[PDB]
Parts: sequence; structure tokens; C-alpha cells
Amino acid sequence: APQQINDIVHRTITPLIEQQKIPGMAVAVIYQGKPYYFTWGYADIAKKQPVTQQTLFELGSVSKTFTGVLGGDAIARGEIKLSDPTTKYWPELTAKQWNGITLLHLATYTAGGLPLQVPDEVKSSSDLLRFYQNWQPAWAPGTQRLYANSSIGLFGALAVKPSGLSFEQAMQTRVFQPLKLNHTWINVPPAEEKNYAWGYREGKAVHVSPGALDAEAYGVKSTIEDMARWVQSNLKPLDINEKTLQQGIQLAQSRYWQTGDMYQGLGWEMLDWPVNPDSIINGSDNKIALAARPVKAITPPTPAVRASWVHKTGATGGFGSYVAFIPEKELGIVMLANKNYPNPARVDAAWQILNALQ
Ligand SMILES: [Cl-]
Ligand code: NA
Repeated sequence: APQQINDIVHRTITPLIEQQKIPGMAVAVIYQGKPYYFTWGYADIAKKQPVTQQTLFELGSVSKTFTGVLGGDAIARGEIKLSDPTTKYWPELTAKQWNGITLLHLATYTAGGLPLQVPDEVKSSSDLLRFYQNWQPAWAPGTQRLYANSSIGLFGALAVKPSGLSFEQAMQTRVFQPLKLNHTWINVPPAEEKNYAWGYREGKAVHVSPGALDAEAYGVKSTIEDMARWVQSNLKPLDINEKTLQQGIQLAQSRYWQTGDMYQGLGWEMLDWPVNPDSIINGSDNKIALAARPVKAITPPTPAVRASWVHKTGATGGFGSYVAFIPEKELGIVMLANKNYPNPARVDAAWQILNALQ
């Protein structure tokens, strides 16, 4: 790796790991479009299994960027439109409150107060229907942004209906396989479990449990190599051979809503580069990132802006992830850790590295 990258990564990540007591971590820096990998610590403490470039991490909500791109791909194929009402694809929901909620609202958390988590007691398709049927919105659609698994998770489930594929099959055939993400999984195959790191919560090893819409909202596991390639693809979509996938990535980084300094894409979130680091650092705190905030529609949606800070945080019980990149600079970073540690610490480290390398 270039000496500049080694210097800043070891200056930044090494103190972070000790200060946060992170058992194992993998970092990829994309510099001038090429990836450079770094690994620390253990994927399994008890068995002393080290983290490698093959170690699988739970991505948590970084999975939402795959869902956003998969939906974008379906838009580009002419299968769905963001302005379509939810009831076109789930007619059993036909009701006053749901006729005015579109796929855009679901994809961008602007449906009007869909909850952060799907209740743990929702365990069947009938449970899920009844859950959305009896949901009482708090705001009119298109006025408030409330980050929610039950929002974009439903977008992913509905966006694949016209394809006739399951969500996993559509993701595998339309995103993972064309991009050669051969070690990225919604369901880890038996032969790959050996690489599945343990997450650690309060000194206990944990893996994320099955939940309704987990695959769409937080159920992807990946290696640092595949995630570096995911950043490469989102940095340089025009190099992708499949037109609809290139366009899906561009659609996912387009700006549909504005809240303060940030713009909402499909899965991805964007700010104008250069950014005020305090904005994204403090803005990643859950007291802020999970709060309801008013939105302004952007008309037409702004096409993917090159001078952007594009990023997404992710968390499960035992894992914490972060992805950020700057298309104008061909510059990005992936941070995967098997402990869920505060988002502001992730963003601070990521910005220090990318700002030093611009
Ligand atoms: Cl390695
Ligand atoms: Na609206």
C-alpha cells in the first residue's frame, strides 16, 4: 500500500481499536480507485481465530445500500416506479392511509412514522400484513423522515415483485453476481460458516437473529474484499457492464429529500463535499440519526452529485460497520468491526483518513 495510506490508517485506527476495545476489525481504503486492506485482532476470541480478508462480518443497515441499489435497478428496468402507490404491489393493504404512500416514501423513510424496528412478534406473512394494516401514521406522507427498518425493508420486498424472484434471488442475480461479490451473503452457506466472525456484546459472542424483513434491512454479511468492491462500484458506476445496475447505483445516490445538511438517497445518505466533520460526526449519534426531522422534496431529484460525501452506518448486536466514499476523488473507506461501538467514533476516524488522502 502507498506509504501515505499506511501512515494515516495506523495513526487513526490503532487508537480507535484500543479506546473502543474492538476485538477484531477490517478496513479497506479505496485510493484512486484501488483497494488496500488492513486487519486487526480476532474473528473468534476464544478459539483465537484472527480476522482475515475472508472473514465475514454482519453489515447491519449497510445492507440498506444493497436494497436501494436493487430497487434502483428495478426502476431502471421499468418494473417499478418510485411514484407507484404501495397498494399496486400489496393490494391487501388498500386503505385510506396506504393509498397515498408510495415506494419513494418507503425507500426514504418518509411514509409518516413507520417504526424503527419490525416488532419481534411479527414472524409470518399474515403477522406482517396485520402489522402494516393496523399501523397508525403520525404524519402525512412526504413531510417527516424517520429512519426505519419497516419502511425500506418493505420497499425491498415490494420492489422485486414484478421480477417474479425472491428478494434473495433478485439480489444474487442482479447485484451480487454481476459485481462478482462472491463472498457476500444474505444466508451464509454451510461451507462459509467457518469464516463467519462472532460479534461481541458485553463480552458475549452473538450472531444476529432472524427477523421479519431482516434480509432487506440489515441481513447481509460480507468480507472486506467484497465491500471494497461495492465501494468501487458505487464510485465508478459507468464502468459496470449492466446498464440497469449502473443506473440503479446512480438512482440510489440521487437526492430526493433534504434535511438540514443531508440528502436522502435510496439506502445511501449524502452531504456536499467538503463536509463540516462535526456535522456528520454528531449527526451519526443515534439521538440525532434516529429522530424525526422534516424533509423538503427535491424536484426533480438531483442526479448523483460527484462532489458528495456518500455514507451509511450499520449496527447489529455484536457488529458495527461504516462505509463512506467521495466519487469526485475516487476515494472511499470501509470499516467492519465485530463490536457495535458508537457511530461518532466511526465517522471521526473515517473522515480523518479520507480528508488526509484527498
Ligand atoms: Cl489476511
Ligand atoms: Na409526497
